[PDB]
Amino acid sequence: SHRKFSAPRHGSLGFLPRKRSSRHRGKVKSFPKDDPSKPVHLTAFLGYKAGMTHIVREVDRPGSKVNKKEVVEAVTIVETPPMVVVGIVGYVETPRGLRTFKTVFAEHISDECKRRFYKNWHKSKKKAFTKYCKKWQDEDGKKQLEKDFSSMKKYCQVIRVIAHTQMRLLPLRQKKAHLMEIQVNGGTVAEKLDWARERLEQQVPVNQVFGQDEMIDVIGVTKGKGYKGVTSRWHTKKLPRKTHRGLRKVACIGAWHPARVAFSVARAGQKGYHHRTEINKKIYKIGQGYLIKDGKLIKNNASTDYDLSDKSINPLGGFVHYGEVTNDFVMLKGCVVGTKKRVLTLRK
Amino acid sequence: MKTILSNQTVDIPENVDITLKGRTVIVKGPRGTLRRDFNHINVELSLLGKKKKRLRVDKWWGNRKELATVRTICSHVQNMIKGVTLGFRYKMRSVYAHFPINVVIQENGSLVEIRNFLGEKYIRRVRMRPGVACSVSQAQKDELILEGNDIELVSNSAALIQQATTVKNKDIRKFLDGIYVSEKGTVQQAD
Amino acid sequence: QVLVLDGRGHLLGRLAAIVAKQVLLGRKVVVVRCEGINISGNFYRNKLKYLAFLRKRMNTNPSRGPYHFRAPSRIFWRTVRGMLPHKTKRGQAALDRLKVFDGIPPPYDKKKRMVVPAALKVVRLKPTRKFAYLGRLAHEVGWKYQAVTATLEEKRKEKAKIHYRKKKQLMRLRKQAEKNVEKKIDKYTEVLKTH
Amino acid sequence: VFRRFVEVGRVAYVSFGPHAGKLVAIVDVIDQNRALVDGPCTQVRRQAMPFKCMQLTDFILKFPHSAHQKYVRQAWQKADINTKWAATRWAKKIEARERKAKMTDFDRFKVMKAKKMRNRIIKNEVKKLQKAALLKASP
Amino acid sequence: SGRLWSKAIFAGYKRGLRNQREHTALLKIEGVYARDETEFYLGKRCAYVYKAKNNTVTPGGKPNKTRVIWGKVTRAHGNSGMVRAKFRSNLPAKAIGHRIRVMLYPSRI
RNA sequence: CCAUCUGUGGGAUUAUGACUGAACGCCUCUAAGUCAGAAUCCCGCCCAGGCGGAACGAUACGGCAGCGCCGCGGAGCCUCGGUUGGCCUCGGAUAGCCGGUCCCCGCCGGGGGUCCGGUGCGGAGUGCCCUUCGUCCUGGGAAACGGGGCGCGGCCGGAAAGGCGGCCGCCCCCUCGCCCGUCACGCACCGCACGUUCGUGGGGAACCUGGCGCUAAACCAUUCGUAGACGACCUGCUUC
RNA sequence: CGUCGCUUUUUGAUCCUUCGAUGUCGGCUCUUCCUAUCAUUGUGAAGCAGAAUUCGCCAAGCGUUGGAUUGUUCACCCACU
RNA sequence: AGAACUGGCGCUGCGGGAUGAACCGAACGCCGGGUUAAGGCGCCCGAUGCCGACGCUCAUCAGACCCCAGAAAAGGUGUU
Repeated sequence: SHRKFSAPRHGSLGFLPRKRSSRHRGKVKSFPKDDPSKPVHLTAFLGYKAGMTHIVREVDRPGSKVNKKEVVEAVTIVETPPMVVVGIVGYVETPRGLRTFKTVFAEHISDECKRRFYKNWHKSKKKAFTKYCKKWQDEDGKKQLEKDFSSMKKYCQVIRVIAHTQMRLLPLRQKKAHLMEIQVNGGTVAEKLDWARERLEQQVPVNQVFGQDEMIDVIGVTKGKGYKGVTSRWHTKKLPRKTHRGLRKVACIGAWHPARVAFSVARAGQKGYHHRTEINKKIYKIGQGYLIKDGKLIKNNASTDYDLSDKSINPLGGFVHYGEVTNDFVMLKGCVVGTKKRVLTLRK
Repeated sequence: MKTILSNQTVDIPENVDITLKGRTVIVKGPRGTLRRDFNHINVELSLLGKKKKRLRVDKWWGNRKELATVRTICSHVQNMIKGVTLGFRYKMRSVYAHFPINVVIQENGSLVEIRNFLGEKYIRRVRMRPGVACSVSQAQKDELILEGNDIELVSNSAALIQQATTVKNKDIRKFLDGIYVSEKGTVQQAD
Repeated sequence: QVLVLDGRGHLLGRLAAIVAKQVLLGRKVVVVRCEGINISGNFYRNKLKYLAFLRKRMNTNPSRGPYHFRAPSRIFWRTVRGMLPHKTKRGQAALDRLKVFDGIPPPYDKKKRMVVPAALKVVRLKPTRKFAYLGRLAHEVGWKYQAVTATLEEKRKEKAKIHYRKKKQLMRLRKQAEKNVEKKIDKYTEVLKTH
Repeated sequence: VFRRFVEVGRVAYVSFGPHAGKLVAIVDVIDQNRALVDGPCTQVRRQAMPFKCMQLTDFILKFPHSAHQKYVRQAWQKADINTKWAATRWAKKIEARERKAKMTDFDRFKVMKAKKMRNRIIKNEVKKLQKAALLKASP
Repeated sequence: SGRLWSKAIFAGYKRGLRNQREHTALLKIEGVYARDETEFYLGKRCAYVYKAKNNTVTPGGKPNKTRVIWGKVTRAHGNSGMVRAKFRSNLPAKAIGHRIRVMLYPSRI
């Protein structure tokens, strides 16, 4: 009793279900709450991290000892082909939180979209929305589709936009779109909505939502490490060498008189594949890649104002376990949640 | 004891007239208006008579601790009637040691930015309650004048300056710095 | 069939006692606008004894154990659950009738609400003593949907004031209609017999 | 505010107790919550009824302070209260309230037939004021 | 045409605090709320009407899924004016909170 | 931590400090009233999402099936509870509601006179259908909408749970839908229980039955490995 | 000089429970909790000029280590903070 | 730990004391009616759903029924 030497906690109780996330895409818990004084824009965005390289920058921090000198810094580059806005969803709040009022999809939807709405593309007859596209085309539902905008505009309060990645531009095996639902923090809710009515099934790059040196947040799903016990999952101390029944355990998992094991205590279970939300990553360089066909292919990436070589950001022989970066990208200071070839969602 | 009744009498001069929507008191005078609602205190207010405007607040049975609050009614009404014919000029005088405190007003007579208090890099924005007025007194060193109708809001304004310029972690018997109030007076002097 | 209790202006236990008996007799009550429920005593006392309830927590996992609700909908509800024999099935089924609602919902806004004079703030407190709201302490503890109910309190009160506009308009004429002729042969049987 | 008080000579109604329904006249107060009443021409004799029992009217009288029974009796009927209590719109309310309980069951039938006749006339005539409020503004 | 009885919810059994007596009921009938005006309701014949799956008909003709349990009012109970009762069977104890039918029978008027 | 990367602000207040100000003619931070106020307290940020709820998609043929929505009556099985519904001011309680001129919000609703009512009668101890046996024969008062509906179709109103409410324009048809009376009949079942509704209630199974439509999928085996102790998840599969 | 208590972190007093057994000192490992606060924040009082200390209040959110001897709880000592 | 008088549990239920050997009532065949005991009468829970009567008391740790399950010295312009 009375430990005789105070020790801090092992692990955090704020992440207590050390448990597989219910999801594969990084769900955004809370978009930044809209102030309509700003011009109309998005917040969140989908992107696939590829690998890491590093960088040399002229640091500029007057007051520090680092200043005016070359620093190497770890970056991570994230391949972001442009999204396609397909749907609009309006929410109305209740006294029980936001309730999804109603949805509007696109006029015609692409091919990798419908592959998300099925668990097996081969066996299926690819029949999604084939009785939905008639009410954009025939007039009979078409005057009650604009009813669904007129009653959208009056009642709903925060509108969100169903958009997804383009998998045709990505070197993986997957070919399922990652469909999302991202919030416009625009002005008045008519003009917050009159911006997204313009642009169903039209592409949106990253350099409109994000810019150079805009500090964003990363939401994504962590490493798959497996099923690992106490001193590995929670980093509790190994026992001394003499110990019968095991070196690698925690020993005392409770008192007597609470005759019941607490939740606070560390014990064996599943390590990794958790959902996490990284905060305050800095964008360094918005990249554009592999332009038009007249100049038959100009590559020209990895080009500062001082290295100045017709290069490409993928390394000499492709990234390890990724593929080959062909698209627009985002590069970010430091290490970022998730394995290679794994979707992670960005956020202002 | 539960005494039968108690009553004060409040006279109103002729250039100010008081109307009520119930317990709420609306006072309008020469230099504006101000109003106070007494929606919590449970005592009737009685205007009586034309040409003269005698006010007579009277409280019936009551316990003694509710008997004590009826004088508080007439002592708050006679700081609106005076506050709408005269208003309250508060003269706070700055005292300083080796460092001279310097002070400005930015927003129209409502915001006060105090600097070089005792030797800080830190400035102090003392935003006032809406309805009072700033004034730096001239023909006098470092005197700050606060005006307005409502004696709560003027003294609430005059407290947030005296309480912001406080020396901490030191002797406060000595190290006498600050912006202390010195005199609460009238705007229309002697009327 | 159903009775509807307007909830404002009442005390907590002095109303919830009466509901707990009327729901044990096979009736169906719906308490509406349970935000303006009062509670006797000053506010900071009624906030201490609800933070004292929040420190009650079982020390092996709180996910089982005392479920501290926060909305004043489910605060009045957990009080009434205290006054019914919920561990037996006769007290389980006396919760299949009480449907507390906060704000005034659209199934229950267009009914003539009934109030309880046996539980009001006017009657039961001595007027010189201090009283809290169930609404604003639930604002202090976790119920973060306060203003988006007071946004909807006025948006119902806006459309209700326009009904009273035209209910008295459909009542102002029938006083003018009874100023017309040939009814007084049938006023004769009612003025004699309590019109 | 507080338009009618208690006073030596205030006619008061008595809603309940062992003297329910009849009037009194306050002769003197004794200790705040109780008071001394008597009534000469309303058959309630001189005793102490409490204030939460009773019920105040508008009628003051002119008494000496706690005089004998005879000096209530003259100033009562010099004021002639039961006439001034008759044609008021509050004693008609209590007398209507007691007519309806003792209403015999055939008299419930006569009311029921002759109530709906004036409902099937007022409802069929206030509907025309709805017709005449909109033919006006039809241009 | 017309209803000829009084609505009367079934409140409990005549209980102590631990044990209850099955052999007398007690009824809160709708309308009376004092002991002064329960003198009308004394000795009135009351009945609990419910359903079954089987068919039988006491009166009339054709049988049906309805059967009844009789009873009568015994005496008053408490100043709130509910009424203890005494049926010729004991109650099913489902009936708590349900009402029964209390007739206009056995008049002394 | 032996390499690198990041770690988050709002509110009510405690202690203390004041204001205004009585009690007690002053005074007083308090008796009522207010203000500042922090590693504490709650929330956000952050993690999981329930015997909780939405929105939206797709809804099974072949060779004969089979299945929705709407119109159906016939019979059978089971679960039971009810016996008319009130279609809504805000709030105040040392105060309140009615009707009403003057000068204000795109021809209504807002502020003040004044007039009523008030132990609430423009009164849920109240109100309206109503306790409607039905019908005929016949006369007086009330009446110019007819009112159910398979209606026919249109219209906007009401999102916090819209599942709910009115109008217009035609129509098989009603000119007997109510009060006061004239005249006479229907099971008048021989004193007697579960009658009178809701309601052609809620359930699932099958046959004769009109009009409209509907031609999917999941899971597994197979593959991948962003994942895995096995399940779970992640993906792939076209005759290009 | 007195006098009123609290507390069960010290021993003692008692034998109520356990003798068909409740595994009994100390350390190592890990979690929680109390507040009679050493430090950190807010503050008030000094024989508070500043610095440095001392007394009380709100306060358990977060900290309260590295070793020599001892088998030790304790004790002692160097070093840091 | 040890006594004296008498009662009580042990051997004994039931009502009440939330719960209990021993308190307060009260002692037992099986039952139907009526009434009270100790106790209680916001709702769990039968009964004040009385127009109960008179005064006191506000706590940022209120107080709330013998044994009985938490308290003193001392102090207060908190209030009579």
